[PDB]
Amino acid sequence: RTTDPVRMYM
Amino acid sequence: GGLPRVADLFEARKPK
Amino acid sequence: VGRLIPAGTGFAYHQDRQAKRAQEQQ
Amino acid sequence: LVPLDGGRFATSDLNDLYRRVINRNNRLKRLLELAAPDIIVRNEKRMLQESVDALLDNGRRGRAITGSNKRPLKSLADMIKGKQGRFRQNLLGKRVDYSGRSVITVGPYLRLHQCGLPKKMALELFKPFIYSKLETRGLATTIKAAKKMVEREEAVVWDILDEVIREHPVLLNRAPTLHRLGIQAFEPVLIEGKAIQLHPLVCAAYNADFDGDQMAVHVPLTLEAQLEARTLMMSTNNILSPASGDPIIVPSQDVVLGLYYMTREKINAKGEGMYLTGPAEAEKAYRTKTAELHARVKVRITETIKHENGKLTTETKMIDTTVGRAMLWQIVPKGLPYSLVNQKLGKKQISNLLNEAYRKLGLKDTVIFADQIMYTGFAYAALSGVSVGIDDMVVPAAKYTEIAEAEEEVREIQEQFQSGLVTAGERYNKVIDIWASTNDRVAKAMMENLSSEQVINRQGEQEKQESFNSIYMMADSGARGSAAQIRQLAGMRGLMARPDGSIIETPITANFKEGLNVLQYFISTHGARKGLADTALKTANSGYLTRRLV
Amino acid sequence: IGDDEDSHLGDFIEDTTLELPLDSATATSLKAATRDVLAGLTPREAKVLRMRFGIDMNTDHTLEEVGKQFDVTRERIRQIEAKALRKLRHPSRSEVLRSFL
Amino acid sequence: YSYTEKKRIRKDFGTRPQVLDIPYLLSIQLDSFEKFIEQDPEGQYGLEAAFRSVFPIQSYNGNSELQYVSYRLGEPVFDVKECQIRGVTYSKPLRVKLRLVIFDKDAPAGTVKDIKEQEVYMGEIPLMTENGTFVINGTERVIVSQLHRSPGVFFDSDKGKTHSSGKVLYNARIIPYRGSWLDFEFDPKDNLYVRIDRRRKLPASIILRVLGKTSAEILDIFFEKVNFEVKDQTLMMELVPERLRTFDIEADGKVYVEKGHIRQLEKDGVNFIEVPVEYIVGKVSAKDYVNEATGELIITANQEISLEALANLSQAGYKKLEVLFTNDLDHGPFMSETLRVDSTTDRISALVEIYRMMRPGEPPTKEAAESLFESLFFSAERYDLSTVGRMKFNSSIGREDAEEQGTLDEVDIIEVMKKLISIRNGKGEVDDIDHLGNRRIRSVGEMAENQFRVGLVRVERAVKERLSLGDLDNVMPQDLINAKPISAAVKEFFGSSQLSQFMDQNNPLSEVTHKRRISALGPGGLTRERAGFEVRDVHVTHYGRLCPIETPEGPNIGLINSLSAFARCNEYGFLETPYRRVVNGVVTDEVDYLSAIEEGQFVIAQANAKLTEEGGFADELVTARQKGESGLHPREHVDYMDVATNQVVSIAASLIPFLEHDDANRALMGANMQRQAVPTLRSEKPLVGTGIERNVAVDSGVTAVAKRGGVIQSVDASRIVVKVNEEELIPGEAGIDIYNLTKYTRSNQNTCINQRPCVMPGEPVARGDVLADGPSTDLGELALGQNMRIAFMPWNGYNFEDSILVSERVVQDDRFTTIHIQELSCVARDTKLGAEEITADIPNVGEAALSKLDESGIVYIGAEVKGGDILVGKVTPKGETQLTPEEKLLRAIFGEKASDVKDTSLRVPNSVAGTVIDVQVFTRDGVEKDKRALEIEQMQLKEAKKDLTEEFQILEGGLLARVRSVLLAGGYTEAKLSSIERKKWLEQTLENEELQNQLEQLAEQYDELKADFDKKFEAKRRKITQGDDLAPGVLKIVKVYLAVKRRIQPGDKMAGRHGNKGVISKINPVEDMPYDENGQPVDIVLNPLGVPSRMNIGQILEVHLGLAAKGIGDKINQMIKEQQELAKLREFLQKVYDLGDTRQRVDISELSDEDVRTLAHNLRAGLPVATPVFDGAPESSIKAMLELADLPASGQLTLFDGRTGDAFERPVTVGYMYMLKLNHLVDDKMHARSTGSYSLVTQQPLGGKAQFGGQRFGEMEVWALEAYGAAYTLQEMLTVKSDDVNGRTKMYKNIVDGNHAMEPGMPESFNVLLKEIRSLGINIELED
Ligand SMILES: [Mg+2]
Repeated sequence: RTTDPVRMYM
Repeated sequence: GGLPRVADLFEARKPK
Repeated sequence: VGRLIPAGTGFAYHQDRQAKRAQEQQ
Repeated sequence: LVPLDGGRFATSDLNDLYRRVINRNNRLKRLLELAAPDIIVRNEKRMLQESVDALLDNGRRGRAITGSNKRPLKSLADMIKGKQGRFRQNLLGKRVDYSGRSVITVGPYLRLHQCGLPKKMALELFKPFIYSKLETRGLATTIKAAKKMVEREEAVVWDILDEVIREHPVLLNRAPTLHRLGIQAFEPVLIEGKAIQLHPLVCAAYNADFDGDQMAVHVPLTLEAQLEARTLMMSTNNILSPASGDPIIVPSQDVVLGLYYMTREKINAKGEGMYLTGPAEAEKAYRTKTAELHARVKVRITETIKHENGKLTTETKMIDTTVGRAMLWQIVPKGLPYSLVNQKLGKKQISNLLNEAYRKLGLKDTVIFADQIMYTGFAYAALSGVSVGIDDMVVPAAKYTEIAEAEEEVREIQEQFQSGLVTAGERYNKVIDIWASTNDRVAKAMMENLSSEQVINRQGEQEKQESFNSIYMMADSGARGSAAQIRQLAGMRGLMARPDGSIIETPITANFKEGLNVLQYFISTHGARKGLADTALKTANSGYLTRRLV
Repeated sequence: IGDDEDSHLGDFIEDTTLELPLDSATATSLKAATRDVLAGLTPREAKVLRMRFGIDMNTDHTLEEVGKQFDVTRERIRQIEAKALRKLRHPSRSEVLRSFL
Repeated sequence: YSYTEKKRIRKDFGTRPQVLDIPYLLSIQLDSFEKFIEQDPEGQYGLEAAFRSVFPIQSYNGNSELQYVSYRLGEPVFDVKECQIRGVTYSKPLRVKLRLVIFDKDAPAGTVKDIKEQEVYMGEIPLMTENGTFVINGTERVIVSQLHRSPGVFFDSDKGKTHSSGKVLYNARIIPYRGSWLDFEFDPKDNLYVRIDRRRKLPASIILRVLGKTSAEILDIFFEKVNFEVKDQTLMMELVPERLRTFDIEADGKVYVEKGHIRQLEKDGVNFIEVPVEYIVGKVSAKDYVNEATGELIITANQEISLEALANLSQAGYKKLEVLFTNDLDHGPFMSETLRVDSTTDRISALVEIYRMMRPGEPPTKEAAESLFESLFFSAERYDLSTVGRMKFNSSIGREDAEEQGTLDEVDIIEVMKKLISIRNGKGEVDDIDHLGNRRIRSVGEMAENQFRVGLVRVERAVKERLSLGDLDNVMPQDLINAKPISAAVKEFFGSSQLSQFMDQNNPLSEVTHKRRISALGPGGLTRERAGFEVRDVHVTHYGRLCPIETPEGPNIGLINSLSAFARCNEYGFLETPYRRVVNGVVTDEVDYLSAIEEGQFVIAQANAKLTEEGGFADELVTARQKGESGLHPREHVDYMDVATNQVVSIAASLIPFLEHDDANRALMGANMQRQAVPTLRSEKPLVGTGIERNVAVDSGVTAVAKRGGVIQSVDASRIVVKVNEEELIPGEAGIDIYNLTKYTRSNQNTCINQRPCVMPGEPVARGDVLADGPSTDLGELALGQNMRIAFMPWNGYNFEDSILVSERVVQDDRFTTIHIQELSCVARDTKLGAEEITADIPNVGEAALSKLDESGIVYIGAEVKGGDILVGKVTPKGETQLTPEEKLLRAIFGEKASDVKDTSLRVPNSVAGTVIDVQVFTRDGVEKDKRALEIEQMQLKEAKKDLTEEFQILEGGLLARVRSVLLAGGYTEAKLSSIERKKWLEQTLENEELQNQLEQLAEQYDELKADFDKKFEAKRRKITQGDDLAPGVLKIVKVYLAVKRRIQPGDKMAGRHGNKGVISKINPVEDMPYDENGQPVDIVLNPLGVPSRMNIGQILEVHLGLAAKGIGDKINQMIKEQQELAKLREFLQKVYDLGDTRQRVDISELSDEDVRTLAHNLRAGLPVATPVFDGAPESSIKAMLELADLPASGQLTLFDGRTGDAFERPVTVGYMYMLKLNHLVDDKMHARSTGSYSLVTQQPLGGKAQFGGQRFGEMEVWALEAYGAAYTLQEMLTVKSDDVNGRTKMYKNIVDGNHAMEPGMPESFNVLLKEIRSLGINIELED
């Protein structure tokens, strides 16, 4: 649903 | 009305 | 690639090479 | 990564991307050496993948990585692709040595294969050739001495330059190069100045006018390139349009005006009815003020026809003509009929003359004929003294009456609209119709008043003559102008359109001689801005279409 | 660069490490002139100068290797090179070489 | 008449009197910057608004807060001239008083434990000069106003060009000054959908639910309810009469039509009706129905009603049921449909969906979602619908409250949604986006305020962070504020913004036009490529606000506009134009400034309307415009009139004579190239003008205008000293005014800025009089070009196309010779090998090139230098360099070997010859000053000492004259005062206390007249003596100024004011020019063929008028030469000035004899005439003028060919036209290159004349060569001319040795491509 690795890390 | 017509003619554009 | 175009004065040149190609490929 | 002036360094974004990749790879190796928790290792692997993707193609995977300029870093894909990429900026098009650029002027004395080149500009372009010839004749022992002499600008250097460019063709190119006629080969002639002198007859080929235009010049170096320029790209060979086959060196403006003025006919002119032995005697009469250029005379013409099979038949006969027509026949090459010159010569007539000369005689005769036509046209346009004045714009006396009639019946139909007999759309349509009709009537009246005059002939009666008005002569000859522009100058400007396209009911009932008021000028600007913007965008559209076709 | 958007700074950086073609042509002319001038000498001194300066050879040589081929000692090589330099300073055969300074 | 204009009175051909003078042209900049800087007690504009918007800064915990008190601007370190010379920004320090109140933790919150007040330095704010310019980094810049979309809500539609069918789709956009954008659009399925920040689209009911609105509340707000009760066992609809106007109608006494007007039966009026059951089947419910016994929901809000539902409601005992109204024409079910598609059922789920739309791929929490919504639109920190935006919003939705709020709310959003629904239904219209009532002007003040607020937020985050921590016992508020972010923000705005542009300084007109320019580009605006036709078009609201003529011709057409002559910006930033009120049928001279929204309602007549002696309109039906449409209107229906005939055209367009006779296309070019004229040696007035030249010359600031009236005391080529009048002295003032003139100063375009005095010693001057004429100015009138005799004829093809044939006399008299000042710099820096030194010991350079250099190595002042001459001799240390064996042999043969330092000296560019006029040496602090530096320092100190001494001498002469007068109040013999020596006056002795106290204070003041002047001189010594702050690594900078005289030559671009531009083709001899019967040759011959096709007739009229003007001048000259009586001269002048029925009444009775002689002397070179635009001279007036000058009425003379002497067969239009020399010179455009520098990566020739680069052989050229079949030429261009490193060297050697043959190789660009493709992990290889 998202592509930003930062959001996945959080 | 002429240049776009030529462009679609050479691009084999499908009419609506 | 900076070679002669196969049009006009380069045409014969390119033609020559193709001939040699076939003749070597024999 | 090279130093700039002042200690600053210039770097490519590829360095930053590679540094990111290396740092993340080393961090991944260190984490794997530390037996890291899995989550940190997965995060590092994601970062490594993102760095590699950004290095290969930035912005495709997600948010584009930006540097200290708040602007995305340029990757390898961006470096090889795009309008600014390697393919289109450095491979299919390049900046070249042995090239120059200068503003262009008009040389009316030049031949069709000659172009005026500045001496300093040629000195900079042809420098190695000057060195070679300065050593060959022993004027300079080594290349350093030759360079010193060239820098000091000695007279023998100028003689060497003149010998160098004697038969060396040079390439002239004007941007944009829409067709292949935009690059041509000429023989340089050294001139004192800084502007390139260009033959007028190639201007239509170049789409060039002398209002600040600049042209680039290139020097073919090898013998093959010089012979290619001489044989294929020379201006004397490119006189037919590759798109249609029609001549492209047809005269325009002053040449057409002069040939038109000299070939006109006047009633009761000085020297009328005289008998002349030929074109030479016609010229002699003209220079002696015996007869005018437009005097009806009878001239003995020796006329040779070259038939299709090659038969050359010469017939000498007396033809009713004018002095100017015979003087123009003095330059017409042998092999053409006199009927081509025995008429008033507009742009179409001169184009037909050149086309017939090409089809029946060849290329050399056509080139010489075109040069002579341009010379004669310029000379007799200068001798004509044609000038534009405020009295040349004659507004017909019927314009005011027609305007009053149109306004009156507009009032009548407005009254009809208040009665409900017709709707608003019908009223709009018929108002537009009547305004178009009134514009047509005013244009016809103005054209009739401008096209004719009454003169006194030999017998004393009044005879009908075509007018010698400067604006009418300019329009009729085809040099510059048309019926519509004369209509705007001396008749009505007509109905104009709103920005969306709808036509305003009230038209501009004033021309440019009387002058418009504020509202009419604003309405005119409405369409002028549209035209300018349409030209600006259609240029890019045509460029893209041409690129795709090529 | 400036207020433009299609121009970049990287298009305004020169290649200062390149050799101008005028410099290369001057080097070729100097080689030819040096060969011509050395041809106006006896083979002994001409080859002594050639080997002492590395002309048309890979490496420069000290006095000892120059002496060894002639079997002569170092001091004779030194005065041979001195004689060659004195002879080549005469303006009868040094005008062409002066233009390179 | 003023003294400066009485010297040369320009005849006015206008007929309409002016009721409003043209205002100051640079008000748009000065007013905005005054708003920015001047303190606002109300705190709504400028720095105060930003301070109160950011401050007070509150800590998160609550320990302390930082609040704003006041601000002030310090004194500048340097003035404008020193800032320009040094190369520093002209600015003022900003000092802000801040206090840091500390709260008490033990005490309840809100107790002020301590207060610490300090002034904090918050950066340097750049200052606007008196002329509306900025001095940034030593150069003059102009900030262009921006035309941007006004904040608020705009309703627009797709015009049926998106969906397959027509389906005109409507959208509404809420755009704030800062914050997120809110979009409400329709879909092809008739559903209201919402977007935030232009992301994925959702049903519009979500935004309603997130405000706590039930579906029943939504239906109540957006729908009208019809009620259906059960009365007497019958169905009972509450009848509303307006609704009725397919079944049988009840009320049997008044039965209506059955299953087949309304008002007649409705006249009686009933409140009852009965309908069939089927009428309820198709309706949808309005409220939720609950049964207490069952405890369930029988029918939900917004549900289709069925027979079973009706039965269930019947059994429940409910009798009243209300359903929503729905039609196909006036009322629509859109809201019900978007409620149906929407899956949300509560506020929490709506917040969750909004959070998923905002932040995808993140777990949604209630607190997070709640925060996101609150911030996106209801937070003043992240949302700001400013005062203009709020006003537009309230006008759009008709809301008369919350005028001071800048955050959206319930009422705003629901009103916007309702108005969009109404627009779809049919009630209401979409907004025009090109309408000037929807576009706003944003000037320097607003942009500077925004950037200052950005910097203040940057410092506010760090201030908050430090306040959170509690160690504030020994912390002062100046330790919390870092001024570097604020300085960075303002410097970025003033130096790197797209709208902060290099000033156009070719001539005063260019300056004025650049200061009055509006750009639709820039931040928050359009882009060149993405701009469409609509925004580039001329709108009907541009009348009197934006010039429809003046705009760039090219990609920037329509995107850059010019302010109209009388246009103004109101307090909200909307353009407004003046109009005259029409009261009781007469045109009152009262002026009302109207904007487009106010302009639309009224009917406005034009200035060309005829007027009677009583002030009313003459003809019954006058021409006017209403709602942007022109037409004919009754006299009594006119509400306003135009104030001037030049109200719609800008200044440059207003300077074109006979503009009404020229096409808009050519008027555009005329206006554009009037800004490209280059000043000449001798400024000459235009014979034919418009009368606006004085306004431009005065308001540009190039001229020296007298601040106070008086008598000129001293005039010199560089200084004017004026003795102020007795009525305009400030008490206790010197009484003199000093004007130092600018002499030969470089402009931004390498032109010459020179001020020449136009007053003589003893000449009376009033306030506003012109004392010195700047560049392109003649006696206070704008003078861009020269008056040249013009013959309209073809001349042997030398005027072919647009070419211009110019006589040699034009070159001889230097009529178009221009001075160009060029600046060159030599920077000696510090390198690794050593420090670069400036000296005269230049290796490998003879004494010939050192003649013009001094001991210090800098060229002398006044030295004539040509190309290649050394100006500054610089040597840089060089590392060891390896030598070829042949070079070693050469060095051994001739022992010359001196290569310790390398010559890199400043040399004059090639083809440039000029005189060195100025040398400036900048030395870093701590570096030894060379002898030339001390020489210039001594010259500057001597100049300062002499200037201060002279200024003090003149001012003390004036003040001692005042002293003298104070004594003359009584009157005595000052010969006794002079009997005692001047200094000995202070040696006098008085015993009387009355006299002695006088002497005491006089001595105490005379000795104090030394301390202040010594302080001023010491400050000047500090400024010259101190070192210069250069860039790191820079030791010394030497700047050399070269003055180049450029004469006219073939290739130079010359043009008039009517768009007729051209390039000079030949400089013909005088004997080959056409000449008249009197033997006067023409100087320029123009082609007539360019007049009719481009339809610029205003030139011909100008030509005729010019002829008449010169003729009259010649007559005046004759009258002066024959020494005729002054009475005849007065009679002739009165006859000249009385021609036509003009508004101008110049009578000579009150002109004195000396004034008459001066006027006649100024009219020798021709009588200036003014033809206002759209109020110019008719043809009859021109003919009368020609008849006065004894010239043909047709303006055509009989000319003779100078080469043969034969008269031309037709008369030729001969006259005088004002021609300009544009800044497109062939000297700066001629370039040629054989071999030079090459690119670092592509190994290709560089680009540009500055880099000695080559021309580009683009794709089209390659196509042309391929079409020709020229394979070998194409290969030459591709390989051996561009990027074959070995091939091009081999070609150079081969050409040098005669063998014109090439050995083509592989271009380096293809190798770079190969390496790049291999770097992309793709194997590309050349098979053999
Ligand atoms: Mg042009």
